[PDB]
Amino acid sequence: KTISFNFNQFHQNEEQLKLQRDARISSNSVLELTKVVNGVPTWNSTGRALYAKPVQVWDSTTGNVASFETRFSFSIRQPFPRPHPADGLVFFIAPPNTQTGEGGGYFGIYNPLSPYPFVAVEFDTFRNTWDPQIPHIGIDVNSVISTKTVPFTLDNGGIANVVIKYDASTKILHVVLVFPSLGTIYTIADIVDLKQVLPESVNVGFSAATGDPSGKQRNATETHDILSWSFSASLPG
Amino acid sequence: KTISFNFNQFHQNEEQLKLQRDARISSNSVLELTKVVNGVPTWNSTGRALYAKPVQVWDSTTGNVASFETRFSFSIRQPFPRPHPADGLVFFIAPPNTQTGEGGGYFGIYNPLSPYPFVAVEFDTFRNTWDPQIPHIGIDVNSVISTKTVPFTLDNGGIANVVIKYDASTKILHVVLVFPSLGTIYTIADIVDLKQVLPESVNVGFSAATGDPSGKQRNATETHDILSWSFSASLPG
Ligand SMILES: *[C@@H]1O[C@H](CO)[C@@H](O[C@@H]2O[C@H](CO)[C@@H](O)[C@H](O)[C@H]2NC(C)=O)[C@H](O[C@@H]2O[C@@H](C)[C@@H](O)[C@@H](O)[C@@H]2O)[C@H]1NC(C)=O
Ligand SMILES: *[C@@H]1O[C@H](CO)[C@@H](O[C@@H]2O[C@H](CO)[C@@H](O)[C@H](O)[C@H]2NC(C)=O)[C@H](O[C@@H]2O[C@@H](C)[C@@H](O)[C@@H](O)[C@@H]2O)[C@H]1NC(C)=O
Ligand SMILES: *[C@@H]1O[C@H](CO)[C@@H](O)[C@H](O[C@@H]2O[C@@H](C)[C@@H](O)[C@@H](O)[C@@H]2O)[C@H]1NC(C)=O
Ligand SMILES: *[C@@H]1O[C@H](CO)[C@@H](O)[C@H](O[C@@H]2O[C@@H](C)[C@@H](O)[C@@H](O)[C@@H]2O)[C@H]1NC(C)=O
Ligand SMILES: OC[C@H]1O[C@H](OC[C@H]2O[C@@H](O)[C@H](O)[C@@H](O)[C@@H]2O)[C@H](O)[C@@H](O)[C@H]1O
Ligand SMILES: OC[C@H]1O[C@H](OC[C@H]2O[C@@H](O)[C@H](O)[C@@H](O)[C@@H]2O)[C@H](O)[C@@H](O)[C@H]1O
Ligand SMILES: [Ca+2]
Ligand SMILES: [Ca+2]
Ligand SMILES: [Mn+2]
Ligand SMILES: [Mn+2]
Repeated sequence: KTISFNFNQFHQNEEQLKLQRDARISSNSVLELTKVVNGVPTWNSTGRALYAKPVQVWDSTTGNVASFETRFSFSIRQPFPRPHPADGLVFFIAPPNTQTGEGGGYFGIYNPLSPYPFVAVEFDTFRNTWDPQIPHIGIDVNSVISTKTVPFTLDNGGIANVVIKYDASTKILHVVLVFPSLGTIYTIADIVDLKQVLPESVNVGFSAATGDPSGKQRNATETHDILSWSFSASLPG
Repeated sequence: KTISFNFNQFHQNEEQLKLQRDARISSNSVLELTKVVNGVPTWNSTGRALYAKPVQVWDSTTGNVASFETRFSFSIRQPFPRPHPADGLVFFIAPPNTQTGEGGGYFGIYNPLSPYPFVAVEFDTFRNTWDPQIPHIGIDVNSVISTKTVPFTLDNGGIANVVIKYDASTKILHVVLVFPSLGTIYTIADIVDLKQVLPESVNVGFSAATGDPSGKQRNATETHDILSWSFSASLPG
């Protein structure tokens, strides 16, 4: 029961996507998760983008869980080096029809006053009390406190290619981050049992957030643009 | 406990390498695993390169197994498209002081008359009776019949960047293959328990092989050059 799709660019007001909060599609077709005005990224911003149709990751009847592969390119430009950019972006899987969560270090996927389960791969740029040095790739399950973490050096404003893959048979979720201009490769993997954390049908998308006002630092910001995206899932049941 | 090494290029008569059979270091500093004469790759060739000192992947005392990361660049040039190039190169871990094994589809690591255990990541270019379509990346444990396999399109004579990583905690062995000139990314991962297949101390290196004479095809050949190599392992024990 293979479901797939592929965006090589985002057309003005896509009918296939659900934009939430600050998330919007620029004129030259890039998906801007967080707010940016007159070419400058703003603080206190939060946006999500979900694929309109829900996907089935597992079937209670057969018991089978799906295997999927997703690839996307993103770009994070950090105009203000000091004191520290924030907060990063995540690719995530959550239950259908959920609301944007807390911003800042929560990327907009975690909501303390009404937590919903989720699996996410984060590209963290700000170091919270629970974070290892940044920037880092992290694998998150129901929490923003990563199970596994790996550090990476960002290519400011450059392009990044990400490949996230999940094998239902081995339950291995491996992610690859490549910065073509620098020729650097970062890899990370962990075991995650989707069947054990998520409902049969879920939503897949991105979420990002800039510096929280409580930090009292307007320079705590950056862009979180998604250039293209393809997803593919195969449920044998 | 940490051991590591890096090779930005290879020197003629490198003291920390162990060249075996056809393996030799070219003047312009590349490591040629298989024979190549007058700029042309020969058939019936087999060569290996091992890191001189042995590495400890696990400690029987504490029971701890090591985590390691290795990165290398290689290049495979296929001068003769038809009838078929052969056979490929592999990165491998084996017991200390082993002799080159059978050539051809065995890459020089498997010896039917005296099989020794080994873990290897293969870059297979010839399709044997036990192979899926080629070329393909495969994860091998004690056998040349891969546990997991993924197909990839080679960049003839181009450069390839490989990243192999192993987490002792999850027992996940993930490999990434990137062809910078084409911008393609191939990923594969599987669970391997080193402690269960290998001795406490091992040797790490490369091995490659060109077409076997029994195939009666001199065009069954290609180059197997390693351009650079870095290795790092950690044993909390
Ligand atoms: C917020 O980012 C601004 C641009 O990155 C910083 O301003 C720049 O600061 C440089 C030295 O830090 C200075 O040479 C530049 O001329 C100046 N450029 C701009 C766009 O004003 C700013 O730095 C601090 O605050 C500003 C207002 C100045 O007073 C600087 O001297 C300060 O270092 C950054 N502010 C923060 C939150 O640190
Ligand atoms: C082994 O590789 C050789 C070099 O690529 C092949 O020769 C080339 O074959 C082409 C077609 O296969 C032909 O257009 C080229 O002119 C030729 N190049 C030269 C001068 O060597 C060789 O091909 C065999 O020999 C040629 C003359 C034809 O009879 C082909 O049909 C033959 O396959 C390759 N031999 C094998 C075993 O495939
Ligand atoms: C962060 O964004 C929210 C939503 O756009 C704004 O309401 C915040 O503005 C501040 O709070 C509101 C209620 C209002 O009092 C306004 O004047 C405040 O500036 C904004 N936070 C900040 C501090 O910019
Ligand atoms: C393949 O290479 C090995 C070692 O490099 C040779 O020993 C093989 O055999 C030798 O060459 C053949 C032609 C024959 O003369 C034999 O007596 C030699 O031992 C070689 N095989 C081939 C076909 O080249
Ligand atoms: O300013 C950006 C930052 O603000 C929030 O947290 C501020 C943070 O400041 C640090 O210096 C302190 O150590 C820490 O305790 C405070 O929480 C926000 O949580 C963070 O994600 C980011 O927006
Ligand atoms: O030609 C190079 C090739 O030689 C051996 O395999 C030959 C192969 O020929 C096929 O036609 C048959 O179907 C198969 O049974 C034979 O094995 C060698 O084993 C292989 O790795 C490669 O070098
Ligand atoms: Ca953070
Ligand atoms: Ca083969
Ligand atoms: Mn984090
Ligand atoms: Mn194979």
